[PDB]
Amino acid sequence: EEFDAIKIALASPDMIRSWSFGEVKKPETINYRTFKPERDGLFCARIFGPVKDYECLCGKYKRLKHRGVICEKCGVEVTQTKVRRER
Amino acid sequence: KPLVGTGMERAVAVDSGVTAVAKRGGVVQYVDASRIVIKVNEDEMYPGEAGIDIYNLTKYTRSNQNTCINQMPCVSLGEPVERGDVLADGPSTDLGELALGQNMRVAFMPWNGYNFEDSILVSERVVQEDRFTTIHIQELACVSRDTKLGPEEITADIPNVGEAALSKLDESGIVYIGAEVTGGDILVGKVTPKGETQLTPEEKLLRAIFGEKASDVKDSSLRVPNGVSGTVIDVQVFTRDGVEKDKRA
Amino acid sequence: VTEVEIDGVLHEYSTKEGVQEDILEILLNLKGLAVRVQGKDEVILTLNKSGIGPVTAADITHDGDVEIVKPQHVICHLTDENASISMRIKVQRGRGYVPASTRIHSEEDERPIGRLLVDACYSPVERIAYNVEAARVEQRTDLDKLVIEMETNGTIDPEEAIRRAATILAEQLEAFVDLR
Amino acid sequence: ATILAEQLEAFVD
Amino acid sequence: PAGTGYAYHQDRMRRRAAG
Amino acid sequence: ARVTVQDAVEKIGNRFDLVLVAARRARQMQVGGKDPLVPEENDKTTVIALREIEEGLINNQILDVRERQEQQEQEAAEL
Amino acid sequence: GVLKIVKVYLAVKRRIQPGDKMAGRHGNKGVISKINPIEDMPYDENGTPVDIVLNPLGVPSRMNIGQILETHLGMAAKGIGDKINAMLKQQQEVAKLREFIQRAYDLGADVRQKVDLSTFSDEEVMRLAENLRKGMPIATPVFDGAKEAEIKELLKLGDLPTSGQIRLYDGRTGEQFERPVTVGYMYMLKLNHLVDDKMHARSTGSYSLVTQQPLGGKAQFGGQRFGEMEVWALEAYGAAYTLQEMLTVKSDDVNGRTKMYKNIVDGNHQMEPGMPESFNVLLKEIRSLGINIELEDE
Amino acid sequence: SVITVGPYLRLHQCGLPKKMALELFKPFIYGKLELRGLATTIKAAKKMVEREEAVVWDILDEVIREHPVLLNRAPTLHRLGIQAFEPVLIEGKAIQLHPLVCAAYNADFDGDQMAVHVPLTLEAQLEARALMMSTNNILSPANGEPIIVPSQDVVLGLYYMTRDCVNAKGEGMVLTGPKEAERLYRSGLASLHARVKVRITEYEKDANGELVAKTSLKDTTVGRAILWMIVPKGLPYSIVNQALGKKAISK
Amino acid sequence: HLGDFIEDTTLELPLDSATTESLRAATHDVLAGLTAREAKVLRMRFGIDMNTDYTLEEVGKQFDVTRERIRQIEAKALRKLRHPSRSEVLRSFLDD
Amino acid sequence: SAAVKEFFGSSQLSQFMDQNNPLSEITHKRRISALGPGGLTRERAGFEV
Amino acid sequence: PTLEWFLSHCHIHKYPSKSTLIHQGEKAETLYYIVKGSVAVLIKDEEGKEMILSYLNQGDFIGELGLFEEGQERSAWVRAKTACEVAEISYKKFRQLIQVNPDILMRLSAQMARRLQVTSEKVGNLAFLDVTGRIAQTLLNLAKQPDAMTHPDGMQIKITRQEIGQIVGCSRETVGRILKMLEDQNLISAHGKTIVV
Amino acid sequence: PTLEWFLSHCHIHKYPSKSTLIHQGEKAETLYYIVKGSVAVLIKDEEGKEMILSYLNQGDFIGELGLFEEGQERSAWVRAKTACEVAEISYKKFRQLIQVNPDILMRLSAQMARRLQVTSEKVGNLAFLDVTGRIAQTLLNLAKQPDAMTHPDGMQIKITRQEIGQIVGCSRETVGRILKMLEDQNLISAHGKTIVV
Amino acid sequence: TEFLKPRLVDIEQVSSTHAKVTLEPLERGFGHTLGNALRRILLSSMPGCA
Ligand SMILES: Nc1ncnc2c1ncn2[C@@H]1O[C@@H]2COP(=O)(O)O[C@H]2[C@H]1O
Ligand SMILES: Nc1ncnc2c1ncn2[C@@H]1O[C@@H]2COP(=O)(O)O[C@H]2[C@H]1O
Ligand SMILES: [Mg+2]
Ligand SMILES: [Zn+2]
Repeated sequence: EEFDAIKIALASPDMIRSWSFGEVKKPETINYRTFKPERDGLFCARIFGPVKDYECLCGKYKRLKHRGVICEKCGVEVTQTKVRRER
Repeated sequence: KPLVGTGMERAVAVDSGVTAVAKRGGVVQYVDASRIVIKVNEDEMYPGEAGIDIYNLTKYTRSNQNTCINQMPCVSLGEPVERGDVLADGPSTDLGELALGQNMRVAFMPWNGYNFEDSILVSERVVQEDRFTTIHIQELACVSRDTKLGPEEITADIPNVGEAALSKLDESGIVYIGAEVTGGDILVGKVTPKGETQLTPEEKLLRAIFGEKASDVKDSSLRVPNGVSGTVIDVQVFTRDGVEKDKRA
Repeated sequence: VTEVEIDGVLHEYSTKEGVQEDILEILLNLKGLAVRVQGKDEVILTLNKSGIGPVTAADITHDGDVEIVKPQHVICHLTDENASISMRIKVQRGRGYVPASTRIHSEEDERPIGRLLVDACYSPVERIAYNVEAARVEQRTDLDKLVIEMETNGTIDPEEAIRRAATILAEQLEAFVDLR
Repeated sequence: ATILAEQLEAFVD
Repeated sequence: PAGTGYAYHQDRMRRRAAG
Repeated sequence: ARVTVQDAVEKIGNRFDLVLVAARRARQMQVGGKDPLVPEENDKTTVIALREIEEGLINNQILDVRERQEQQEQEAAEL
Repeated sequence: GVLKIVKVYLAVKRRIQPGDKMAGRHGNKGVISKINPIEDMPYDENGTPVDIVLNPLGVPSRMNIGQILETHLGMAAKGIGDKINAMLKQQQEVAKLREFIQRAYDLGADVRQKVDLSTFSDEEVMRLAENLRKGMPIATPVFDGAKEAEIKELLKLGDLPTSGQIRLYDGRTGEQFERPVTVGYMYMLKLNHLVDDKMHARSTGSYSLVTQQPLGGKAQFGGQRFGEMEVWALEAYGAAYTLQEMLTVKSDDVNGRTKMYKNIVDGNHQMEPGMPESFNVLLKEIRSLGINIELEDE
Repeated sequence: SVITVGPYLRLHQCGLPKKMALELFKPFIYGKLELRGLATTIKAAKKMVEREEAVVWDILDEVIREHPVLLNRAPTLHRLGIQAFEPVLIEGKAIQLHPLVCAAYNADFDGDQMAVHVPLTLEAQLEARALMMSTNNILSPANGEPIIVPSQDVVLGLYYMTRDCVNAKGEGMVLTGPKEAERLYRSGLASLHARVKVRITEYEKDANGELVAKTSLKDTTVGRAILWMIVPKGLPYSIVNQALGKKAISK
Repeated sequence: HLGDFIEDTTLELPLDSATTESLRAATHDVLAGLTAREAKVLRMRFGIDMNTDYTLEEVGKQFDVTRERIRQIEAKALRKLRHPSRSEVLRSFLDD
Repeated sequence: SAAVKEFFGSSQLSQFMDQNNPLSEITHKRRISALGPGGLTRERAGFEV
Repeated sequence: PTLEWFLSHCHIHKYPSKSTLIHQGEKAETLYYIVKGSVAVLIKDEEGKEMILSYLNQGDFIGELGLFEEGQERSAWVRAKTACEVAEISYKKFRQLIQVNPDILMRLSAQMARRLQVTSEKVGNLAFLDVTGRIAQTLLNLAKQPDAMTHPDGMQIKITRQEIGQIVGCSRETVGRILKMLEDQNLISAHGKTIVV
Repeated sequence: PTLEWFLSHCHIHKYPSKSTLIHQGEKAETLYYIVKGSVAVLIKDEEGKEMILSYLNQGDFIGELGLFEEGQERSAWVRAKTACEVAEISYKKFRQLIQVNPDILMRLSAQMARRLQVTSEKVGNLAFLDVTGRIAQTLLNLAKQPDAMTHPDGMQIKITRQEIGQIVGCSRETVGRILKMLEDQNLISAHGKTIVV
Repeated sequence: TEFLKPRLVDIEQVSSTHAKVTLEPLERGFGHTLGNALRRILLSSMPGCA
């Protein structure tokens, strides 16, 4: 945690290249029943991070049998859910 | 009442409409602690009309600032009355006049620091007379919703039941009237269609040696706020015209 | 009185047909009542009545070992003739304003509904004043007469109460000679 | 305290 | 960096002085 | 010593010094569990810190010496 | 979705306690510090103790002097009710009271109102007398009120000192005080402002969502905010560790609050910081505004 | 809390509705019960707390000892708009306090409010006890006057006592010291605001911080004579030779 | 503004943290008083102290192919433990 | 009707009454202001009025 | 009917299989009544097996054993066969109710008496009867118990050579052998089931 | 009490030792109740060997299992051990007394419930414990029965060895063998009568 | 009747003549009564030679 000082700067474009995970797409959110995020929009779990324990959007890849697997139906990934706030 | 006055207070005790009045003079007919009947005078009685007024009276009832409301006859039976007379006073009134307070004894002198900066001391006698005691009212509510999973169920049946508060509940999970309670008590049993979950090995072993089993429903019961105690009086249910009326409904 | 319970009532805020006074006014018509008991420290009474009229102590279902101080400490009133009443009364002895809130505070002994708890002012005494005039002896005309004027409930013998106060004062004075 | 005890001995009776 | 934590802060000061 | 923190600053010279070193000492007493020197007298560790600072027993210097000597001997006995 | 609902109403009472505000009609506010046993009451020759005591300091600056005249009258009026109440218990007669009372009515100088008794029948007399024994009420028109001559003619008839001020004796010691004190009745009021609905404590409970911070309001178990000038205070004192504490652990630092919880239940009174959530939150927002803020790590 | 007075209190003291601290000093006593093991586990601690065991309160008094506390009114305009006192418990929902410090708060018993904070860490505990202990701060840092001027009633009763009628009684006698004047006045025999001869024995540190003892006479009011009794051993009687304006008390 | 009054209903309770920590402490403190042949088993059988989930045949080869005498030893362990020997410390978590 | 609702529930004046006291209610009826649309504001208004 | 009065005073909770509804040792204040289901009585050995004491079906009362005396612990463990409605009350409630109403005391005393009767029979059986005779006494009395389909030609039960074990008291495949011996005696048939012939 | 009233209408009969009160198979119409004396209840096989179910002491009831079901047969022999003072009551008159006063059941149910307490324990020990624990927990509680004489650090019982084989229902010779092995255990100090230390 | 009594706590004695004493417990309403009357009669009635 510990740090000495701070420094302002312009955001270079390559800095956002350096910060980034994914360019974004269609803006929708959820299924009016299945109150669960859609993808490459606003609440996409895939790039900001996951919502629940080790589940893709459809539920194909779980249990750490599919440890690093991104779900080829939905392109959805397997991790903990804290990085939402740092990414 | 007070004993010093100004004179107008009669008119204010009138014009709120809070009270009864002799809409028409007459003779007191029948009386009750919630209603009183009058026979209207002959002339004040219109000819087509029987000249028999009643007034059913507003008892224990919510103030918007959560305080108690009643009425009461300041009057007797078998007596004449001229029109416009009040027949039942109000929460802060007397004989058609105001009563916001109470008049009583005073001295002006310091006492050992106990009235230093505008501050007050009193005796205990008043407390034995209870005269500066008042009332309040507190209400709560609960909903029977329908979920994605199913309907929230209202019924006495609950798990993990400290039977202590279940005792005061009925078949449908409802409190009996005239009960006395305090914070955390359980007064309505509602539950919700639930899913299921999993757990760490430690609790797994724990329940494995215990081995209690098989529930897929969750609590949604209503409970008193911690730090409150009061008396049960009255309740009510609203149910749809189309949803069947439950037993006690 | 310690408690009362009555036909037709759960709680203190309810009402009844054929009545002027609500629950509470009547309860307060009765806390201001006076009785003497002789042997016991707690007793149970009943009242029962029907018909039009004012409700007073003369109608009570009395036990033998009790002095009622008033026939006419009025209680309630009957607006309906068909109306009827029936309730029973726990009187106890004690002292102070130890006023039954402390008990229920202490006591979560789960009771039946209807048992209208009642708060307690045991104390009999109403007003007292003394007076220091000059008790005369032939010589010591500096002697005083502490002349004391009295007001209480019934319920009490003067001289007895005086002796009791004296008694207890001495009982404490034990602590001030015997225990230093 | 003893003196007043003696003062009181007329009325404990 | 003063009063109470004066001491700790000046510790940090002569730590940066000391590298 | 209870209501008054006066003598402790004419001994040292600072409020900040006495507060800091006292919190230090009675942290080594609250969780470390070392014994007192001046009698206890049924009061939380704050009083005993103030009192021990008031007679000329504990100070940042003497704390440094004690922890120095015990830790050096610890390094010695480890080998 | 709402299939049916129940609702409930309670009944609660509340009795007096120190802190419950109290006032009359004259600015005459005040707050309570105590209830007093009756034996402790200073009291009179006739052993009637008092109901209230007041500090006579402030009036000549705030000057609600009508409260004084009211007091005079308040001792006064009831005295007649007592005349009459004795006459009732002594159970005297119609005509006595009849004289007494119509005399009492037709007393002041040039009063607008004018009344008779003989017009009225007997039980009317009986019941108004029953109604007045506690004290006869009066109307003071605020500007054309009565006058001190008609306070004093009246305290006379009550057979009191027209000065309205008496030798009294000490509840604790029984002896006389130095000098007299004015006494009488005023009509008083209690308030909505009452400690039970007012005061609050908050150990630990809910927190915010974006900011993880404790909430406010007793209804939701509210922590108490401190304005920053309360911080300027310990700037002027220099309490770096309390500063740290109340900045971080009581408010934002999750690891810190947890650490401290378990350390205390271990008995351990020791500190550990993190860094406030709001800081990094900002940094992210800033960077959303599209600049490279960044930390020059050691 | 709403705030009331504690007249009888001492400087360090503050009334404290116990349930406030109860709520506030939870993990202390939980650690304490795992330490004792009556509430071995913590759920047991909860329902035992919920029972109201007397030991709850015994322990709570045990802990609250020497655990200092903060005190907040708003507006905390200058530094003294908050203070730090020692706790003392009370049977009520009404904090008491030492009255004289309405000054710094500019506060008054008319509906005002106050709030509290906790010295959890020992550093804060000791910071409090050394810095915002009321002994610390009694002159303004802005100007050199005491801020604990006795306000309204005290000064007046004082002015009453230290006073010199000619009227009442008991004029021109002699005493050895104020004690027998108390015997009179508490037996109720002499006027108190009444100049009368008597001896005193005052002190002075005229030597190098070493008191200088001597006695002599004054024809002084009985009140002033009595009021000498509290004097702590450095001071003249000339200082106490008047009816003591509020400015006098200040000096 | 309405943003304040909402609740944060996901995260954590340090109170329940103390609860579960004292629990697991008592768990392993209890597991200390067990058979060593079975202690290992009871660790690995459920995944205690690991990221793992071992329940079956792999165990059969690491230790002993036998599988349902392990069940009999479950009955054993209950008997060793349940009969009021260490039940009392569990029963404070029965209310959980 | 919906605008009837809006004014009856969102106006400055659509307000819960004070029935703690018949004084308070009746005088509350007899209150008057200059606020809201075609009105004024605290920070903008001043002293003279 | 007399059940229904009782039920109206009760607050049914529902308990699934395996639920050890009662444990031995804790203080006794609460009575139970089966509105639905059956339940297992259980009592352990300090370093070994527990013996099924008896089975209770619907219509029957539980916890009455502690009802009468204060300062009374529980007697046994009580394990749920299946999903179970219990109409439960405090002993104070039953004090009030028996002060109110008879005609369940008759039925409780009847259940008690027959429990005592058959338990006496069992106490008998263990000493004198060989396990052949003990299985015999169990077979007839359970054919007297209705839980059967009443196979039109014979009499059948779905018992798995286990809980006849715990009823009668023995190991498992020894039953296997001697069932096989009695199959040579042609008295009974089975495959996982059992057809009493 | 009711005793002397009912004695006025004398059904109370006095029976010597071993006059057979109850044979089984008899008709159940008459309740008895005890004033004084001790009696053993017992059962046997078609081929003769007999079994003592229990024995009973003064203050208790007899034959109560019959009142409930009109026209039952008597369940076991009950054979007088000594001089008995015995009430006799008809089931008709007994039901009458039930309608008159059931507070008697307040007392009765208690002894019944502890009869269950002990009978469950009977069958339990029959299953779980060999002769060792059998006669161990026999004599441990024989040390507790009135007619027990004190032995300074211990207890004396002189019931010598014949009633024991009945109170537990066993051979006495095997009781011998293991009395001597418990003597070998330093458990019992015994010479006919035994000193439960 | 459920009266309370005090027990003499301690005798705080600086000197033969200057002395101090604690005392407890009391039911309320008496410490003043006691102190007053004792103050009266101790200061106001003590035979000696003068
Ligand atoms: N031999 C038996 N026959 C029938 N039921 C029994 C038998 N033994 C015990 N029970 C029941 O098992 C229960 C265990 O706990 P209780 O003591 O509450 O009450 C007991 C009885 O209801
Ligand atoms: N286990 C037992 N415990 C106590 N008494 C019993 C037992 N078994 C039978 N009896 C009694 O012996 C009697 C024999 O006939 P009944 O069945 O009519 O009534 C019986 C009971 O009174
Ligand atoms: Mg103010
Ligand atoms: Zn998927």
